[PDB]
Amino acid sequence: ATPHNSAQVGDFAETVLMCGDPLRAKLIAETYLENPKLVNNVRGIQGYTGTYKGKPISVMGHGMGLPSICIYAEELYSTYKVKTIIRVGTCGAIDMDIHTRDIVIFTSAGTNSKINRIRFMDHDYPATASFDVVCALVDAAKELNIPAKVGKGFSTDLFYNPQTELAQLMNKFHFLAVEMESAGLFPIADLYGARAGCICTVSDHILHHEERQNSFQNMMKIALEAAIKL
Amino acid sequence: ATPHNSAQVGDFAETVLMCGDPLRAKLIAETYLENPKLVNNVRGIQGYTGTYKGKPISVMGHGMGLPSICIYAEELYSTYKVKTIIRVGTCGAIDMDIHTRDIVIFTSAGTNSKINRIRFMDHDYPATASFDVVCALVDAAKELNIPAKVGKGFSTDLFYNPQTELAQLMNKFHFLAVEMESAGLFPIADLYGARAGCICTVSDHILHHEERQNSFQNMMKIALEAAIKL
Amino acid sequence: ATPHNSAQVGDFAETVLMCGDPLRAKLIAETYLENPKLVNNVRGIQGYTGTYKGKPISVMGHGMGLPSICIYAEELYSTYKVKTIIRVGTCGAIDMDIHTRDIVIFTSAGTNSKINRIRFMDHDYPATASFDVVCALVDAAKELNIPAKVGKGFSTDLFYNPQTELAQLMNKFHFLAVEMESAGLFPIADLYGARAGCICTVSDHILHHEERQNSFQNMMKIALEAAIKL
Amino acid sequence: ATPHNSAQVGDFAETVLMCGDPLRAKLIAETYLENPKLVNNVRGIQGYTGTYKGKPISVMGHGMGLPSICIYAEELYSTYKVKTIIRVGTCGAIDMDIHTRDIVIFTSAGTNSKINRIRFMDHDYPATASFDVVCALVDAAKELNIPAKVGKGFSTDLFYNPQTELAQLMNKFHFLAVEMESAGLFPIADLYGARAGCICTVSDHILHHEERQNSFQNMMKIALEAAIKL
Amino acid sequence: ATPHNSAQVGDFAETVLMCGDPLRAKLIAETYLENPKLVNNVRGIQGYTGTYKGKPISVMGHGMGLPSICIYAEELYSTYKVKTIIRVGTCGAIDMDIHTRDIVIFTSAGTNSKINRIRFMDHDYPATASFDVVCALVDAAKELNIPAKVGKGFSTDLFYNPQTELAQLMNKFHFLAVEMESAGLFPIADLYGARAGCICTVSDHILHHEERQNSFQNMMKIALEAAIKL
Amino acid sequence: ATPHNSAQVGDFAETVLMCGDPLRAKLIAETYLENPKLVNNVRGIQGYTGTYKGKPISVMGHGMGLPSICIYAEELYSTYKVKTIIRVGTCGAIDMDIHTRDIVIFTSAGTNSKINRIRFMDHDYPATASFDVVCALVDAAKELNIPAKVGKGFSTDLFYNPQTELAQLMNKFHFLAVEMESAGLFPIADLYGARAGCICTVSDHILHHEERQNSFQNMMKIALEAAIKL
Ligand SMILES: O=c1[nH]cnc2c1ncn2[C@@H]1O[C@H](CO)[C@@H](O)[C@H]1O
Ligand SMILES: O=c1[nH]cnc2c1ncn2[C@@H]1O[C@H](CO)[C@@H](O)[C@H]1O
Ligand SMILES: O=c1[nH]cnc2c1ncn2[C@@H]1O[C@H](CO)[C@@H](O)[C@H]1O
Ligand SMILES: O=c1[nH]cnc2c1ncn2[C@@H]1O[C@H](CO)[C@@H](O)[C@H]1O
Ligand SMILES: O=c1[nH]cnc2c1ncn2[C@@H]1O[C@H](CO)[C@@H](O)[C@H]1O
Ligand SMILES: O=c1[nH]cnc2c1ncn2[C@@H]1O[C@H](CO)[C@@H](O)[C@H]1O
Repeated sequence: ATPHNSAQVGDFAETVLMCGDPLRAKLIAETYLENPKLVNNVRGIQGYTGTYKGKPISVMGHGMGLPSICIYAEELYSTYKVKTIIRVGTCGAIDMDIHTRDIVIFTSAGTNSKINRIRFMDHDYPATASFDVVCALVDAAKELNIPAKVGKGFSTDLFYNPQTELAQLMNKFHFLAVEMESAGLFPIADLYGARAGCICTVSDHILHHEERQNSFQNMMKIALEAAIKL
Repeated sequence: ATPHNSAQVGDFAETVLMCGDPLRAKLIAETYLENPKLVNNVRGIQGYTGTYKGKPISVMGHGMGLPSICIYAEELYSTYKVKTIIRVGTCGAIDMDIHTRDIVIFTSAGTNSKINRIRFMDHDYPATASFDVVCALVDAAKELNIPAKVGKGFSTDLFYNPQTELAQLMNKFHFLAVEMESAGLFPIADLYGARAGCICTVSDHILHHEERQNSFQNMMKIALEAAIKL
Repeated sequence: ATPHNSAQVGDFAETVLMCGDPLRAKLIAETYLENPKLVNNVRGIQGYTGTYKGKPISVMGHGMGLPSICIYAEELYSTYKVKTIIRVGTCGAIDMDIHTRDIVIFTSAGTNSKINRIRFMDHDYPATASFDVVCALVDAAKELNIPAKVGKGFSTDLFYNPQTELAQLMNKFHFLAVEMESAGLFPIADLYGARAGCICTVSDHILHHEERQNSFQNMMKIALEAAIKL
Repeated sequence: ATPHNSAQVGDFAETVLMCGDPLRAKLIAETYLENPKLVNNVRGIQGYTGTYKGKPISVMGHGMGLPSICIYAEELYSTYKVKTIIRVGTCGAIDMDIHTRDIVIFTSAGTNSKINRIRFMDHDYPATASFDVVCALVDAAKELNIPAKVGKGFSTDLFYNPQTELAQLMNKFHFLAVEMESAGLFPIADLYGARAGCICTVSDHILHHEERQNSFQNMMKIALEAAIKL
Repeated sequence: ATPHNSAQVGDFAETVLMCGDPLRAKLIAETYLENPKLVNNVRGIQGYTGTYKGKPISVMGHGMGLPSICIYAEELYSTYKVKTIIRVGTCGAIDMDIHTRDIVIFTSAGTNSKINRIRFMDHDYPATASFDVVCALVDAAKELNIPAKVGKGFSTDLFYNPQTELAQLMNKFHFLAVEMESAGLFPIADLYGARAGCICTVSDHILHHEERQNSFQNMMKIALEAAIKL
Repeated sequence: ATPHNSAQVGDFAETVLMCGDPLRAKLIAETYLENPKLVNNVRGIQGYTGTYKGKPISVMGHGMGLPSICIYAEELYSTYKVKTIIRVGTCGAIDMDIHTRDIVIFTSAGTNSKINRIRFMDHDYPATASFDVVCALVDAAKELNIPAKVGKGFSTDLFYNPQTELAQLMNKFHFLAVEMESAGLFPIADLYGARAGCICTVSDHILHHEERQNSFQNMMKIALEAAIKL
């Protein structure tokens, strides 16, 4: 159907969970989905579709970086008529009050990428998670009674950031953590009148290096339950 | 105490409602507050402090534009130890599905200003409303059962915008409305570990010109009730 | 007539003096004008019209910041057919040779705002005061024999500037003082084929904190006399 | 060893061929390498090491987009002491004289990404392929007598580019094709005093949609032979 | 003494007239100066020093473009202790009310160059002509009773400008003419606490192609007389 | 024919050597060309045309800075139908491994100028030397067996660069040397489907100040021989 997806319209559920690691997407499909069927493996992206509590749901990788997830997200909303994309993954803690293993729900994401400036006439576009998705994630967290931090994330184009002062600047402004996709995903959902959200588990702290399964499984529960609520 | 505020630490409540029009702030103080006392009138800004349902609450103008509200907000959090600032005002509808008189609660705000780039090492800072404030405003709206749209706002530096194509671009990305302060306010609250939010009543539509009291009074109810919840 | 002015075409003189503080504009009208009539008080802006030495002259506030004065200036030239706007106000000294209470006449103004880049295809627009106005102000100063410094001003978007190194940079380039409107005003006058100028009294020094009436009254004399010459 | 590579120093040859598609990297290892051993499969990246004509050589995926290849390239030069990285892949023709199936050797690559501006004090960094690698690729092409076009490439952050006019602009300046990694790879090699190059096979034309194996196999021959020459 | 000047401190007068064409500088020295002595001809720049009405005065070329004049101006103020530099040359009319042969005195100059952003922390630096020099030029013009237009100039980096819409934009904002040095010269004078100005004769109109000696000779009279007044 | 060239179509050879110093261009014409005829001296640019080993070849100055060479290069390709321009000149060493008197052949050039961003929709244009010219220069160097370094150059707009940290940054990225024209020349050749290259002799080192004829004569041999090969 597309240069990066061999599936056809209807193969994907209207709600899709995505993570950078394709092997993690495969694990998620085998671990949490019932009757998961591989619907797309172009570039080994591991796109699956099955059901959770009877409802259709797909999971697929999106690679690392805004350019990568921008390709997959745009194709899913445009061609496969997907309605909701929830990003599930790992991130690096920034704020001194955030620690490894904490679960973070992004309200929005800042970025050092030029993509949003390109689509927004060189102005400041606030990559904001869909309010419905943020709410579904927070309610899911409250119902499961799993502690989760809600706030700003930062999508970097440079995992190995040359600008070492940025880290402290983000701590002063209280950005919760860093990942590499949210800022790209959110605006695309807006353009297609669709929805997007993101929830991550802190795998380490960037201002000081600091069981990882429990945290990840708890994050998956929140995302899966929230997907149902949506 | 400051170049723009004659009041002293303690004269302002920890929660302050602000609007551009100083006369509107005076009206609000006389209409909704009990025992409102003028605590600051430097530059005729009309800063008052009284009580709503027994709780301390201040109201004051903030002028028009990011530079203006940036001065007032920073002084309130820094010098007067204010904790929460809720922006109450009017705005211009952008999205074709938004109409005059609708009430909009901003999740975040984009901008064509350079202020956030200056404070964020020339990167994209997502001016995001504090999640607690957004929630308090939405719950207040739900409890009062007053229809309100939640989404992106845009803080322009140019009321009379030379870039006429921006309007349609914002409609495609579904920005709800335009005002001139939010994008400046939100990051300042972050820096001071405090909170900020914004709720506005659409006074007109920019893509086509289209009782205004009811809408405004309903907005005030939401802001006042939300202030109590915070 | 406009969203920020209730007056009608003809209520304003062709020459208007403006200052940020609306109460200062009211004081000026009561102190220096004869038969001052309030012609606009939307948002408590205090717009008056009277006569000085028999000639029609209006005074009104313009709020703080480029966005604010940009709204008022554009409406005055476009709708009220105003020809000359002279900004009268206070400013913060930058240059080490400039001291508190000195009077400064701006030849032009730099800025950290993005407004001029937006209107000038992202290039460098030199916000320049109208040569006629600069001359009228300098001649008025020479005739009244009141010492005044002539040179570059800087219109900041951030009263509380995070970039602390900018201050010394401006001292090296000899910017005289800092305010928050000139850079926005000047280009608008150009666009409407009209005129604009600015004169300020230093209220303090930003590189080191350092009767204020005499200085202000002397500045008013220069502006008023220059208004007549124009 | 690294967050994206489980291999240890010495597992990778000093020369590594990389392509976006991990499955293509696996195919390449099984098709052109002798005794290929999987040395890294974190995130299913398919990193292999074997020999070509007796010489050690590794092949691995790098995902799509500058951020992705930037992570892998930096780790390979820094941690695994790799000396040469040759990017092998597909691209979209821009120039009207370039057609589908043509083989292109990049001298350099332009980009709409902000990464190089971030590492080069906001100036223009010319992402240039290492002259030794360009020469090795061209000589390999000449020796194998396989027609190949040499010139500028463009690394986009947006596969689906909103700026539709850019395509014709690039045709006027004669950019040969578009991909999504080169501009990021080249500067990293420079920083580590190492080498990088890129060769691609045109899979389609962006200005007009237009056996694909022969072209790909011919490209692999050029890259493999050039790797030996280096 | 410098990489571009063989003269020594004292060989240049404190006031120097400069034009792009070195042959024009030689002509000027032979035509208007008494006892002109060649003090610098590195790169055939034709730097001379003589006297006008008994006062020491030097004339020299400065090449075309901001980078070129930036080298010469900085060396003159820094090494040769020059105090005043008056740029004398030709320019292309922009404003519809300006015609070929008109004489223009620049109050300031805009630019599409990045030089001033580099020296001014990426903000808007208003390249402003020294008020003393502007005044001396205007008074000289008034005393000689030679009509001259005073206003904004534009220093382009592109004689052949790809951005064809800029011309009309500058007409709307009333830029008088275009040249290629002023915007670079003015800030340098500021940095050295020295002075600079510019006066040009329109050689053609860019919005429509339209004796040239009289105009040039009249311009020289104004510059020479103004040099004496300074 | 043009505002900067009095010659007519056909007066210039299809291959032109250019250097900043017009006197150097005259020397080159008298020293290496047979029957050199002055074909253009507007602004004393010293444009000559003669023959080298029987083949037509022109030499002319281009002033200092991108704006200057941009004027001359564009006119030569557009009006005089020139096909190849080889820049011959001096430069300042950056890389610690490069020393005074070394000969450098630019593969490409970075810049702090805004010119390429203006012509390339504000993106990163890689000012790349034509591969044919780079090859001709390197082969000429190999045949004459004259040691020459091949790599990145940097075209600065500021000979006297305020950003003192840039020098070390360029050393880390291994830019070979600094000049002031290449980045402007290369893109123009691309636009006209023509060719351009650059070769320079290091006259000094910018990170530490460090017979100059031999080096220059060797550079001329390489350029002249390469011109024949093209
Ligand atoms: O600290 C981090 N910086 C950037 N990305 C991170 C970080 N931690 C986890 N990720 C996530 O995993 C990949 C990078 O390894 C990216 O896809 C990002 O989403
Ligand atoms: O359409 C609009 N554009 C910009 N600001 C608006 C608009 N409508 C209401 N406001 C609000 O009132 C002032 C401008 O008149 C600004 O303070 C803004 O917050
Ligand atoms: O130091 C200063 N920085 C910025 N603005 C100043 C300063 N001093 C006086 N003003 C003027 O008063 C308001 C700010 O308080 C602004 O309106 C500005 O014009
Ligand atoms: O036309 C194209 N635009 C961008 N990238 C392309 C194109 N053709 C091939 N690729 C390559 O494959 C991925 C995108 O599908 C990117 O990794 C890019 O390198
Ligand atoms: O129309 C013009 N655009 C740019 N520069 C001009 C123009 N007219 C005269 N000059 C002047 O002469 C050189 C360019 O030929 C530049 O030095 C500029 O100062
Ligand atoms: O170190 C240098 N920086 C900039 N340009 C240089 C340098 N060395 C030689 N040139 C060359 O000569 C002129 C500057 O004097 C410029 O034309 C440049 O090409």
